[PDB]
Amino acid sequence: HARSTGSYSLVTQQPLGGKAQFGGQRFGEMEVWALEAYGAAYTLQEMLTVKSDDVNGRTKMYKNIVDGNHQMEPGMPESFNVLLKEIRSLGINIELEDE
Amino acid sequence: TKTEEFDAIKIALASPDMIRSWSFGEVKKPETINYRTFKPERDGLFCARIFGPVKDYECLCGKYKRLKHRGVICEKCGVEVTQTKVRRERMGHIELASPTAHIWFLKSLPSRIGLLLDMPLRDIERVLYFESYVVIEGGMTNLERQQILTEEQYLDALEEFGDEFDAKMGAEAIQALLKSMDLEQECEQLREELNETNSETKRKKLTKRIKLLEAFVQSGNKPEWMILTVLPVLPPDLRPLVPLDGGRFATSDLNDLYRRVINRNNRLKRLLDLAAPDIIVRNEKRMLQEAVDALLDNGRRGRAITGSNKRPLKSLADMIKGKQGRFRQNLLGKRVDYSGRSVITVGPYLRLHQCGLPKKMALELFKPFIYGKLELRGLATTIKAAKKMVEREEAVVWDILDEVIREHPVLLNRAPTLHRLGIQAFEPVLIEGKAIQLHPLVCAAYNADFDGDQMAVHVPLTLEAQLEARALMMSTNNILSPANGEPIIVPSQDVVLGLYYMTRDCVNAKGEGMVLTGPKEAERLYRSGLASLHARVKVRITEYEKDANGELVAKTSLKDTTVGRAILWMIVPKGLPYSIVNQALGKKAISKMLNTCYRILGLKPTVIFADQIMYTGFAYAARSGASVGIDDMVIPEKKHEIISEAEAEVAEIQEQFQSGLVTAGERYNKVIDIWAAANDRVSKAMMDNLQTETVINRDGQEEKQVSFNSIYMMADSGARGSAAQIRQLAGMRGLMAKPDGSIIETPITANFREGLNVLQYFISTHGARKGLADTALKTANSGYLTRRLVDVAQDLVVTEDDCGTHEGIMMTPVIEGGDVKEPLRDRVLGRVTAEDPRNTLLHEQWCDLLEENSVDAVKVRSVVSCDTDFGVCAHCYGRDLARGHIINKGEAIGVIAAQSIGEPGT
Amino acid sequence: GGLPRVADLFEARRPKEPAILAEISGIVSFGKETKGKRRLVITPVDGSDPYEEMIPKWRQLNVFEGERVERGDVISDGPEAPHDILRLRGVHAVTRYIVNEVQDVYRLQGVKINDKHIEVIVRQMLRKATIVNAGSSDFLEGEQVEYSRVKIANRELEANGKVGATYSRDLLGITKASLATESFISAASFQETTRVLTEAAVAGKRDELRGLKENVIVGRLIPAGTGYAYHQDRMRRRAAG
Amino acid sequence: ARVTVQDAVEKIGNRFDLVLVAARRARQMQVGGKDPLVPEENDKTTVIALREIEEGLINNQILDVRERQEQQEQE
RNA sequence: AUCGGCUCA
DNA sequence: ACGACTGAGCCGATG
Ligand SMILES: [Mg+2]
Ligand SMILES: [Zn+2]
Ligand SMILES: [Zn+2]
Repeated sequence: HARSTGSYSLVTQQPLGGKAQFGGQRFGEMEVWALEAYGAAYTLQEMLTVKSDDVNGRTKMYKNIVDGNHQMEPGMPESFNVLLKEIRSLGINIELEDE
Repeated sequence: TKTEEFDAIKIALASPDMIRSWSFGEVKKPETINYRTFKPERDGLFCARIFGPVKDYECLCGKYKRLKHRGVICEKCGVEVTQTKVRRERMGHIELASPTAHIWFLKSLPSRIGLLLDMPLRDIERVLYFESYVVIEGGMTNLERQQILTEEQYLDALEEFGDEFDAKMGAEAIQALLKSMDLEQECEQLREELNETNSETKRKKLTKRIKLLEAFVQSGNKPEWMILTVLPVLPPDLRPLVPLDGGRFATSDLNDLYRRVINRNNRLKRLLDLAAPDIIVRNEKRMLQEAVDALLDNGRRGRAITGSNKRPLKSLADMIKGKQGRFRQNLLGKRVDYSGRSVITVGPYLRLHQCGLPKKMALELFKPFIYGKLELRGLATTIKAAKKMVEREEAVVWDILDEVIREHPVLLNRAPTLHRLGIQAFEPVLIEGKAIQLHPLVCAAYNADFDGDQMAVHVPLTLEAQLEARALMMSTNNILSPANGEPIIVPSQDVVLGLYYMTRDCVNAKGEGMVLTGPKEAERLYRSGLASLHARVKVRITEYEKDANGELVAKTSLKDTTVGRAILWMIVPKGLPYSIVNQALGKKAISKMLNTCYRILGLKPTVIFADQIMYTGFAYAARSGASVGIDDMVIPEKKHEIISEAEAEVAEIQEQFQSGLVTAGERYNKVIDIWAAANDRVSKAMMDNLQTETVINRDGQEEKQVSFNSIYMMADSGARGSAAQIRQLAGMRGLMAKPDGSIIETPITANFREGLNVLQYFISTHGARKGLADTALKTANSGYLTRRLVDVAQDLVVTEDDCGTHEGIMMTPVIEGGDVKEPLRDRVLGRVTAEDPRNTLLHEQWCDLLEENSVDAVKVRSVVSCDTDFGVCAHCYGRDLARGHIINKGEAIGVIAAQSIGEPGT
Repeated sequence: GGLPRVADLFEARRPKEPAILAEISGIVSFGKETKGKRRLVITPVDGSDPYEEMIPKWRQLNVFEGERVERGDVISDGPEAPHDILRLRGVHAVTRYIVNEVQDVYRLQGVKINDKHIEVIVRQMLRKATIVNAGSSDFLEGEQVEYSRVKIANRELEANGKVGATYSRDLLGITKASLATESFISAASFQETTRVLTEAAVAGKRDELRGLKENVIVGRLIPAGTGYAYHQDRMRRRAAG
Repeated sequence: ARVTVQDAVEKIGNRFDLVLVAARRARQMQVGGKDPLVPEENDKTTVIALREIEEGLINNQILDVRERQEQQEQE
């Protein structure tokens, strides 16, 4: 099995197993342990954004490896935007403070 | 506020006007969709006039299309024409005609209402569930406050004095109760109250009330919002409305709850200002508020609802917990792209850094690497035109692939990742098939084996990702282990037997009395076919030692070694003495070469040298014509005697059973020691009647030579075959236990060269079907143990430049009466000192120089004793054992610590 | 037990039949008797004259009718308990008790784990001290040991609030010192989320994104390894201002 | 640098600032051309950043002092 | 997508 | 009184 691009499940903007392609491989927390142990700062940044979630930056990074730039340019994954919207509607105030 | 560079987060309660702000329009009607055509109804749970349209910059009705009208506030369909993704963020609400007791502030013990009002939990239900009243204000009816009264009586309270006396009913009672209970009041009534009648564990709740009140108004909350005055609703995209395959509708439990709730809130509104029969009503403030203590959190009161199959309905609550929410969906349950999967295979031609990637795989990964370095080279005019040349399987495609894989490494993963070596980087090259290939040494570093296994295969993108995958994660840093001071990547299994077969000593083979003119003449005298790998002979060697500074030292000498031994001296990288290889090298003493090669020289030639052993290991492994014959399953000569003399030693104690020199109960164990005596009476007529078995002599006639037996050699080399296994195979199987533990009357006599008795199999059944049923929860419990342990010591990092005090903890060698394992040289290693240098490292080269003084009494500045803000000071710790140097400001101490208990937790 | 031996040790719960370490040093003698007991007396000469304790009913003792007992003696046999030695001696042999039980399990199987690895966690266990005197907030309570030095090294000098706060010692093994993360982010990834996210609401708790688990979730860079020197430049601008 | 980077690690000092001294240098030689100094042995901009450390060159002291040079040439 | 079923590391 | 492994495969069935 393999993966590099395709489609994503509506809610959690992440891959789904079925037609077009198989299941895209999973990245666990016991797996992240290894990334936490090595100096895997930049790698762990791409994982959670430009490989799975990020709606405006995962695909807007796409043409920086094509264009021959090789760069990040991330922002914010939606799984949090879910978690935020769940807590506001669970019954709480919670938000982002700035500089 | 505009720029989104977030720095900090705060949490707080849910005010009415606040939740209203997040909301854009009330979820007034409780509708989903018009079962005719799939359009989210007018005022329903789904609707664009609230949440935005069902497409990009479009509407429902159909005047405004494509893009133009950016934020055109329409009406006939009702859409502020924005991109629909608003349906992932915008909210609505449901204004309750009856206040609804929120649950998370109530039935989460010990009640955030209970010790905020000085009260239990059973109580608050009674008035809110609907049986009794409660008092509020201090006036004139002699009922004070927070009193409890079941309906009947209340008649004589507003029929005695009256006027100044408040007492309503419902959740509503708890609402208006929290309104007027002044908090400049309640607070300063317990700081001169803990003065004498304190007690020692009656004051365990009196200190649970001082915290909760003090931290409340100073944050800017105030407790009115405890009970929900108004209900928030989710965005439409998140709760997914999706009609799957067969004209059929797919939605999770969210919706089934949100509805009914409103079906009562509309029965409610049409029966608040439409005649209020207040006993026909208690049917409503009940059932409505009984469904929000089901929405928010289903399973709390008492397994209230079910689906359509007698199994519980999931809730807003269990969208975080249940190991499967949006908390274990940001780390654990996290799918990743630019990767693949396949089964693992050997690769005995590879040099360490080299993986064997399935060409197929590489290609379907590196697609957006190739597209762009094709357009740049001038072979394509668009991305899509290249989308045909790729799929066509055009030749030039694979050309670019070879120069892309050139200088672009890979991540290679095996689950379970118990520690950190479970992932490493290996610079791949191309090799076609469906299968992935790998090294057989890192076999041990990974939790790995070639038998039915699988590896996922990521790709690090950014320049950084690549280089830090090379700098750290790469296999080349990981020869030494994190947990301890031993290299994990060692000559496993086969590579071993080659060297034993090679180096193994002798006195007669093919000719002798030779000399050779260097290491080169040796190789001639083998592969041609003029000698064997044996024959003890004096050999010319040009060993280069290291000078004090280095390195004008070129020694010459002529020493005794065998044909075998000396061949490998070729691959021993110049800078090394000789006495290391001078012997019959088992994996044990082969791992020496590495460890000695690592610290005398460095990292850059240990990798080359060692990988080049591996080849040279397998080389003579195969050549040997080695095998597993039923001949070399030799039985001890007089086995049928040792069982037989001890079998009639059973028939002598049973002449004494019912009588009396030994009693009836203790029988079970008197012979068990003489049974267990024979256990290893025979294992030493086996490692003595197969240990040095030769006796066919070329040189005149003599006896002593190491065995020609294939199996034993594995137990002498350290290939595979423990000194307990060997027994069971062609010796004695011996003693087994019960499901309980008590050993059987007759342990096994036979083995696997000869045939077993049915009983004898049928018994062992237990022994191994217990010891493997353990493994059903062995990989389960270690993972529960590891995680738990990591989560306490993970929020932690390296910090200061130095922590400075003369302090620590004792180290004085272990002596359990008379038995030692690790004394001074390999325990106190690496410990940072504080007396005399003081405050310098005790290297691998140092407790040699602190063994020669007859060294005693030690105290060392370590991790517990760390006068260091939040972290580990580094200069008061030890060493990063995943390296041959001092610890560095960065490597997070905590993760590693718990990690190193999972690894050997297996 | 067998395998969860390892678990129990870091877990912190008292075992089966512990001992009785003579808590204070002095002229330690017994007094009175019922069935097979003797009420102990330990009165220090200094200020704290009061002190009395008793024992269960099958312990045989190694201090008879007045011998030189110090801060306890190896009195009655069995596997000792965790909590008291931490209260009594200090934090010097209490850690070596955590090591000289766990290890031999591996030394029969055949594994080494250079001992200082147990400390990293044991420090993350031994933390969460309890302070003696009334200083800035309450007698007992839960506050970090090195926070009590944001207190003890802090209070005894500047300002005008003179009340020193010398420390005392508790053990909270994994599932107990784990609970007390004042950082709702990492807190809710391994405990019952309910009990924190509600006490999150009450007091107005924050999480200023210092952690490792913490930084990860939000889609940010870790403060460790290569991401160390990055989070040296962003956390330093909270004070430069 | 394909086999083992042990020489270029201890030059700058550690393995973490072999990243942000080489990431910054792997960035500079990928965008606006920039000079290839030690023979571009086919290779790519990945190795090059590190390869300049293996022959007595690129360091953090040479990337924050020479960025002032491209702020003295555009006036 | 929740649950149920069953294999291999 | 509480606490429940780490990967992905294949099939099945109803909000
Ligand atoms: Mg296997
Ligand atoms: Zn319209
Ligand atoms: Zn220290």
